[PDB]
Amino acid sequence: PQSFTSIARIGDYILKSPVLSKLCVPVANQFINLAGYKKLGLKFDDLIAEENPIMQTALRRLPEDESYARAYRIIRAHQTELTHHLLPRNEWIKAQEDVPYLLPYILEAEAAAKEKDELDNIEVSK
Amino acid sequence: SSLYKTFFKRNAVFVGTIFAGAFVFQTVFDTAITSWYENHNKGKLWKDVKARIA
Amino acid sequence: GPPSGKTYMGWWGHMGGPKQKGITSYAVSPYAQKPLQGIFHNAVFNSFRRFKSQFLYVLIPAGIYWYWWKNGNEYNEFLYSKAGREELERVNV
Amino acid sequence: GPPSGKTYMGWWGHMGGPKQKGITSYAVSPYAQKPLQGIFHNAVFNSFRRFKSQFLYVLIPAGIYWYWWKNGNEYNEFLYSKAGREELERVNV
Amino acid sequence: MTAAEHGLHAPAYAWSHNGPFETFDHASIRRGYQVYREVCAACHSLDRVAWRTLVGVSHTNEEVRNMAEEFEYDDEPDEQGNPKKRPGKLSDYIPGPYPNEQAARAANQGALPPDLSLIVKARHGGCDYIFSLLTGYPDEPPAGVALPPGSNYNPYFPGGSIAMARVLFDDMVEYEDGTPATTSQMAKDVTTFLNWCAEPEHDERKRLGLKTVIILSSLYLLSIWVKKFKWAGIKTRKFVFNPPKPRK
Amino acid sequence: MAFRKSNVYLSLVNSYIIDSPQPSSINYWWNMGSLLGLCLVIQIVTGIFMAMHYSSNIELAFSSVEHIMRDVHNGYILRYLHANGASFFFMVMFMHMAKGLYYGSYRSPRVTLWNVGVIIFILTIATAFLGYCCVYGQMSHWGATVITNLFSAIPFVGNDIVSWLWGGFSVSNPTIQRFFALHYLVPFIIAAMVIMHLMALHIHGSSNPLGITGNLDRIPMHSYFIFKDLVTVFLFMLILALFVFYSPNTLGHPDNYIPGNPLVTPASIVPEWYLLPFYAILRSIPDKLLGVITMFAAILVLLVLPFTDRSVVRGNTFKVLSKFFFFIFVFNFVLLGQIGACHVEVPYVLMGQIATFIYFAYFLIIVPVISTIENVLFYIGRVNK
Amino acid sequence: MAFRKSNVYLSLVNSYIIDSPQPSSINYWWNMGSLLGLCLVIQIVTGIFMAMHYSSNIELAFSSVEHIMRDVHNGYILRYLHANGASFFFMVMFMHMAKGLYYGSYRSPRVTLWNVGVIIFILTIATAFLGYCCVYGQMSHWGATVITNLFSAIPFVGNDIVSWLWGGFSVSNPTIQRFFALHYLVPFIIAAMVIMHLMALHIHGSSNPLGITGNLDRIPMHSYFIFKDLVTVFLFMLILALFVFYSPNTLGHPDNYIPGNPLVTPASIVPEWYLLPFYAILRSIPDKLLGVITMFAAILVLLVLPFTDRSVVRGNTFKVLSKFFFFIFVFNFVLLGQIGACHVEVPYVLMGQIATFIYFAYFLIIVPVISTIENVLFYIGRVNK
Ligand SMILES: CCCCCCCCCCC(=O)OC[C@H](COP(=O)(O)OC[C@H](O)COP(=O)(O)OC[C@@H](COC(=O)CC)OC(=O)CCC)OC(=O)CCCCCCCC
Ligand SMILES: CCCCCCCCCCCCCCCCCC(=O)OC[C@H](COP(=O)(O)OCCN)OC(=O)CCCCCCCCCCCCC
Ligand code: HEM
Ligand code: HEM
Ligand code: HEM
Ligand code: HEM
Ligand code: HEM
Ligand SMILES: COc1c(O)c(C)c(C/C=C(\C)CC/C=C(\C)CC/C=C(/C)CC/C=C(\C)CC/C=C(\C)CCC=C(C)C)c(O)c1OC
Ligand SMILES: COc1c(O)c(C)c(C/C=C(\C)CC/C=C(\C)CC/C=C(\C)CC/C=C(\C)CC/C=C(/C)CCC=C(C)C)c(O)c1OC
Ligand SMILES: CCCCCCCCCCCCCCC(=O)O[C@H](COC(=O)CCCCCCCCCCCC)COP(=O)(O)O
Ligand SMILES: CCCCCCCCCCCCCCCCCC(=O)O[C@H](COC(=O)CCCCCC)COP(=O)(O)OCCN
Ligand SMILES: CCCCCCCCCCCCCCCCCC(=O)O[C@H](COC(=O)CCCCCC)COP(=O)(O)OCCN
Ligand SMILES: CCCCCCCCCCCCCC(=O)O[C@H](COC(=O)CCCCCCCCCCC)COP(=O)(O)O
Repeated sequence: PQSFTSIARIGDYILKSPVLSKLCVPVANQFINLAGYKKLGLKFDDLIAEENPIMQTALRRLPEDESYARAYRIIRAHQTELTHHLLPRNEWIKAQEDVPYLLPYILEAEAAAKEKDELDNIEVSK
Repeated sequence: SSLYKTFFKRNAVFVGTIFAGAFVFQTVFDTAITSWYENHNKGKLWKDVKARIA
Repeated sequence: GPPSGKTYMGWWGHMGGPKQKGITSYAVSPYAQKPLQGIFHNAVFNSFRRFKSQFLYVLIPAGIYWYWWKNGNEYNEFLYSKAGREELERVNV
Repeated sequence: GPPSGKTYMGWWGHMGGPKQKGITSYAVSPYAQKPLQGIFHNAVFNSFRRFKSQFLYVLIPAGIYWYWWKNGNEYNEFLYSKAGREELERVNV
Repeated sequence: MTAAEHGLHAPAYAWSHNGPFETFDHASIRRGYQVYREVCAACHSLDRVAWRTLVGVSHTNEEVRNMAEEFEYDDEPDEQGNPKKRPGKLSDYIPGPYPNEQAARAANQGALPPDLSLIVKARHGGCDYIFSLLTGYPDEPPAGVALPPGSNYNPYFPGGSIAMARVLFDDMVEYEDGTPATTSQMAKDVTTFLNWCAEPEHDERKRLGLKTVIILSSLYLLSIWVKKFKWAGIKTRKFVFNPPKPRK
Repeated sequence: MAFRKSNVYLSLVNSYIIDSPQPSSINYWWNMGSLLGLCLVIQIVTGIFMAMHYSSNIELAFSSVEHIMRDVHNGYILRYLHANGASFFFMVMFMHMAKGLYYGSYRSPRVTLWNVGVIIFILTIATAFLGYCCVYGQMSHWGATVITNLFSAIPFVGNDIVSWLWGGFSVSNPTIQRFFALHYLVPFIIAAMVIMHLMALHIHGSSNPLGITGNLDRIPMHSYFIFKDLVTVFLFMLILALFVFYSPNTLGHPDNYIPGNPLVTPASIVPEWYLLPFYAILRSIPDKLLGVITMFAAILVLLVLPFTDRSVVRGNTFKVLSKFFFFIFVFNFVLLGQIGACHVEVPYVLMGQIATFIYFAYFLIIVPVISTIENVLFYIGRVNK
Repeated sequence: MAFRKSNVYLSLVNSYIIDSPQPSSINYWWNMGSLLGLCLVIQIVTGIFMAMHYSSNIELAFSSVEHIMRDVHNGYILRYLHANGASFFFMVMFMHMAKGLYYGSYRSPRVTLWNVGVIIFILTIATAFLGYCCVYGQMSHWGATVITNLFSAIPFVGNDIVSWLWGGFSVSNPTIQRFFALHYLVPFIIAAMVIMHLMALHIHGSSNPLGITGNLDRIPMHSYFIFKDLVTVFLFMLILALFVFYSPNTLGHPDNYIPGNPLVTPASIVPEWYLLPFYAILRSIPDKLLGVITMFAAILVLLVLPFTDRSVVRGNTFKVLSKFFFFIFVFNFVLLGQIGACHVEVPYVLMGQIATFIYFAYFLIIVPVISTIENVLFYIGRVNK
């Protein structure tokens, strides 16, 4: 309920600022490995809750080859959590494979439903 | 062994051993826990105080 | 019967997850493996690993609040003494 | 939800009757016709035709039993009279 | 609240019925009814204890049929409707010493003495307080404390001022079995007896608990095993993923 | 097909306790749902067998509870199972709404599950208060006075609801007689609201502690979570069996064995422990009208939680900052229970006002700010630009 | 889709009372199910508001029914709406078990619906009896003495069951005080067996008075049978209001206003008027052990009715002989409700033995014989050979 168009507006203002990118990006990746979702073998866009129609849409537009890997890292995390273990250190998602692979499919299916609500609510002048 | 064929094979005789094994567990475990509880408290019960009234 | 709305869980066969392919799962019968094979080395070595991660979130929220409680429950017994009645008559007044 | 058994009633659309074809069903709105259009001549002439059919199925089961109850309740009151104590001594014992 | 208005903390004595496997001392209840009758039956009712519960706990069957026939209860009236009395039986309760509440207040300078059926469960401390109340009376109260006329001091009562005077003095009763009746020996014996009167199940509540904790913790180690048995096919599942042919 | 799916009644048993697809990775915190179902039956089966000996008049209320504990065979078992099995109702239920806060089980599509949760939580606070008032001890009489005198602060309709609840002018024989016939009833409203609570759960299934979809790896309920729920049934029946047989009057109050006397106030007039953190909220507002509202808005602030959780991932499992501030709240609910059992003295009158603000700024300030800083830190930690 | 279909709760309301396709030919006998749902809420709501004033001891039972009728505002309304409404429960239900016995609603595929009927009928007999013994009148003490002494006929387990059932050695304070907490409860078991009775109906739908398939012409429930039920709701409310305000003690016995005295027996102990047929079956057998069985067999002989009806046509609508012999059974059932009121006198013992043979030879002898003759006459009337 945050709407990724919004956090990409606050995020890309932080990345472009040279003062804030020196300051709070080292806090950002320290927050990531402390969160510990890589240790179960998950990229971050596996975690985004998939029960709203703006994100259930962007899971159909995903290609077939990435929607088979994503259906494996979830079952590899359901299996690792019910043994109450962690994945071994040669199976953790590294810092470079953690890519926003579902961000462009969300941002194009979120800004195409913001546009639908700016078209049921137009007050056209005479 | 052949313990499986006589006891655990037919469920009609498996659960008939649970009930015949609980009928012995009721009578024995209750007597074994009463005869310990009074023996641990020897000298405080009324059956001993009635013996001091001589 | 009557229909119902869309859900996010179906039943066995049409559960409604994504189509999966090329993921194969092996499992052995539990009559053929020893249950509780690893009670030791998990109650000792794995239970420390779980306790090392999630204890610093259950000690500092209980170290902030228990130091706060013990610094007031000790303050309450000061002003209700013979030594702190002159501080009591200005706080309630 | 799980699939259930085979029942003899469905819902709107797949009710499970026989396939019907060539049955036209004209009907007028109730706002355009008069209710209570025939409340008289149905309370007199129709309600006599219903009574004419189903009354020998109610009266003869109540003309066998009410005659049976009354012919015992007046024999019970004969035995407990002054005139029927010489008969009560031979049937109560 | 001030420590004076809270009462002194009654300490932790070593009672013979503490612990989980111990029962009451039934020679300390039989010596603890005698201190109830000869000392505090003057001004304390015991209105929830029937005479039949003393049978087999601390007195025999003939010792209670000769203790209930000392008092007198209301029989059903005679064939002219006059009220009449009868000697007591085993199905009656222990009679209080005052007929109503106002007779109780008039005899003890306004203060109604509480009924001692549940007095150990209804006080903060249990029997550690009822014992230490009775032996907690100083010879003279501390300096500066102004007692009202007709109120005794002991610190273990909440407030400091109590209405009961110091009642247990040495050798005021003579026990049947030849026990030295001191102030601490008598105060231990009623406090066991008043503990019995509020908890007549304490012998059998603690031995039904021995049956239950033994069963319901050997039903818990067994149910851990059958969980680990039935979940062995899931906790050792193995997934391998080789990605399919991308031409499809 | 199978008979367990073809019968009209067994298809409800099959789809709920036998073939219900549960996610495979749910831990032991999901056993609190089956514990509350067991702990509701204990409060009903030992309620009927205890209401066959209970006379509800005000002169025979407290004397019939002692008739249960002294005269009825195994009456000490039946009452102590009922007084300690009701404290264990509110300890499993407090660990069931804390699993819900932690693992994000209030978010969509399960908002209609959270809302029937707060309705069942209200009808159980109501039932444990009516049943406490049926014993008519000195904490049970004087507890009914202070609670039902709060409704005399409703503007212009105040004194006519209070004098309608009491059935008179104070807590009397019309009150205890109606607080028993009401208290007998409401567990047959809870037992019909739990059926309205399993229905809202069954359309979307249980969540799971990762906050990702569980539609991929499901396992059935029968022979997998039957025997996992049987581990904590036999543990709940073990920590109950220490608090019934070996230490039964530890959770209760000692003053409740003094009979109900309306002419003497006790020293500290305090309801039973679980209603304590809703008593340091009521007592911290220095006003009578707002103190009733703030106590009633301490349960209805649980409804703004689906709309104030701004996190885009579900649950606190993979979050650092919103996992610390959860336990700040949980050890604030405990402190708020302790301020409710201390006297109205300095500095507890200030502790109870800060620790009420933290109860009402978790749901309205701390959650919708920390779960926004986390959504930005997940984004800018990976997206290099 | 519509919100009445898309919600988890409202689709249970939608599929049962709004969109449920009822056959478009059902007459006014199909309203007795909707009346019993209303007549159950009347007993339950006028049970809660009456049990806030009722003390259940043997000393304060009859004195606190009169406290309701004299001291409570509109208390005479509650006690009379609920003592007469319970006698209107059994008159609507006897017309509900006789619609289904006439129109063939017991036959397959509705044997599951019929068996939950006999289970609801047994709990309703047991509910209305257990509340009758709560007034502690003279007919209710000696009603409970005569009924619960029938279980002293079971061999070697007789006296231990009765002395467990009385809770003592005779009908005393623990019997009346447990006949209230039971009688409070069993309505909530009837209110759950009714939900288990609509589920058995909803899978195959209602029948129709012709006995043919009703899948062709179906009209909804909303605004058609909602407003066909509001006719008979407002009529049942009218005939109840005559029997509550204008003649309230017509149905009950006059001896129930004597306070119950175990030392003086009344002239003739009878139950309330609806248990009077089964009391005449119990009294007909000159043996005590067979009487308890046959009075219980007379409710369980309704279960052999789906297997003894040998007709290929559903219901008695188009049958000459099986419509005549049905009304002999109904007016035999009224006669058994009359021999139950007379004393044990000549000739009401030869009548009560013959008119209990016709109760049992209807299901076992008459219905299989006259429905085989009603199938050869349907056949050889049309086939020409
Ligand atoms: C006072 C009133 C209470 C009334 C309610 C009675 C029931 C209380 C239950 C509390 C609870 O549910 O906590 C569960 C907690 C988290 O579970 P998890 O899935 O994250 O851990 C996986 C485990 O290895 C499964 O291991 P596994 O399933 O293979 O073995 C069974 C396990 C069962 O243990 C329990 O049920 C909890 C005691 O056997 C044992 O290891 C016991 C050996 C003596 O279990 C844990 O392992 C503890 C982790 C820290 C939590 C601290 C709890 C403090 C409140
Ligand atoms: C009206 C509103 C009601 C609100 C309720 C108020 C709070 C009631 C108190 C209930 C206590 C419940 C504690 C929270 C339980 C749910 C949270 C939980 O399950 O803990 C799990 C947590 C970490 O587990 P993970 O799920 O993150 O593991 C995945 C690893 N990759 O594991 C941990 O971090 C440790 C868990 C330790 C639990 C500590 C409980 C403290 C109990 C209070 C003690 C009071 C006396 C001091
Ligand atoms: C073995 C002897 C006795 C025992 C165990 C005993 C027990 C008790 C107890 C437990 C209390 C309650 C104190 C409290 O509420 O904190 C009490 C109070 C009282 N007792 Fe005693 N009692 C004894 C002897 C007596 C006697 C002989 C009298 C005669 C006058 C007496 C008069 C009172 C009164 C008036 C109170 C009420 C005091 C108050 O409420 O302030 N007691 N007693
Ligand atoms: C969710 C359900 C219930 C809860 C949480 C609950 C809780 C309580 C509590 C806390 C008490 C006070 C016990 C004490 O302090 O002495 C009590 C008393 C009582 N309850 Fe319940 N109760 C529940 C259901 C029932 C039911 C269904 C009955 C059915 C008759 C019942 C009958 C009683 C009776 C008769 C008492 C007074 C006797 C006693 O206190 O032991 N309760 N209840
Ligand atoms: C009588 C009280 C209750 C009963 C019998 C009950 C029953 C259940 C059961 C059986 C489950 C499924 C097991 C599980 O998911 O843990 C469940 C889940 C749940 N309950 Fe309760 N519940 C009760 C009270 C509550 C309350 C008071 C709340 C919240 C205020 C609540 C909120 C939830 C939620 C959110 C879930 C879903 C958790 C998830 O699936 O992730 N329940 N309930
Ligand atoms: C199917 C539902 C019910 C039926 C058939 C039923 C029937 C009866 C009957 C026949 C009586 C005796 C009336 C008399 O002779 O004066 C009675 C009395 C009574 N019933 Fe019910 N009842 C039902 C439900 C309830 C419920 C749900 C409650 C309580 C919550 C209740 C509480 C009482 C009470 C308190 C009496 C008091 C005695 C009196 O004033 O009549 N009943 N009931
Ligand atoms: C509290 C008592 C009862 C309630 C609330 C109840 C409820 C209902 C309702 C609402 C219907 C649908 C309306 C109708 O078909 O008339 C129905 C149908 C039926 N009921 Fe009941 N019922 C009760 C007792 C009984 C009993 C005692 C029997 C039989 C022994 C019974 C047998 C049937 C049958 C056979 C039907 C289906 C008739 C048909 O639709 O063809 N019910 N019930
Ligand atoms: C097949 O189509 C149908 C059909 O689907 C249905 C539902 C019905 C209707 C039948 C029913 C509704 C029967 C169901 C009956 C119940 C479920 C009984 C439940 C009744 C109750 C009254 C529940 C109990 C709840 C209370 C008593 C709460 C009231 C609160 C009280 C008394 C306390 C008041 C205290 C204060 C402080 C206000 C039909 O008649 C019908 O055929 C047309
Ligand atoms: C989602 O998957 C599920 C799930 O589907 C379910 C159902 C449960 C289990 C939850 C429950 C069972 C809660 C529901 C609770 C109820 C419906 C309460 C029911 C209890 C009653 C209605 C009261 C019981 C009353 C009786 C049995 C009447 C008999 C009692 C007495 C005293 C009669 C005495 C008389 C004589 C003559 C002896 C889960 O835990 C669960 O997660 C695994
Ligand atoms: C719950 C136990 C069973 C009770 C049996 C009652 C069955 C009949 C229920 C009648 C409800 C009528 C609502 C229909 C409706 O709203 O249609 C509404 C409008 O109907 C009306 O305006 C009717 C006027 C109000 C009638 C008031 C009746 C109250 C009497 C209550 C007696 C029963 C408790 C929609 O009708 P439409 O779709 O044709 O436009
Ligand atoms: C708290 C209840 C609230 C509502 C929830 C409903 C959940 C109910 C769960 C009950 C589980 C136990 C029910 C088992 C019954 C299965 C037997 C059965 O259905 O066979 C039924 C017959 O049922 C009966 O005769 C009596 C049922 C009374 C049940 C009283 C408890 C026949 O089954 P069948 O579908 O094959 O019918 C063939 C038609 N000739
Ligand atoms: C034994 C079972 C007893 C009978 C239980 C089944 C029959 C119950 C009938 C209940 C009818 C009244 C319920 C109407 C409420 C519908 C509103 C609704 O569902 O909205 C729910 C939210 O519900 C709640 O918050 C509280 C509901 C508690 C109900 C307490 C009575 C939202 O519904 P939804 O998820 O479809 O939202 C779509 C977004 N536009
Ligand atoms: C029906 C709700 C009852 C739930 C009880 C759960 C609370 C645990 C404490 C129980 C103590 C009461 C029993 C007792 O005192 O026995 C005591 C023995 O302890 C036990 O056996 C406890 C075993 C519990 C097994 C749980 C299975 C429940 C199946 C229910 C099927 C209807 C005394 O037994 P005794 O009178 O000496 O024969």
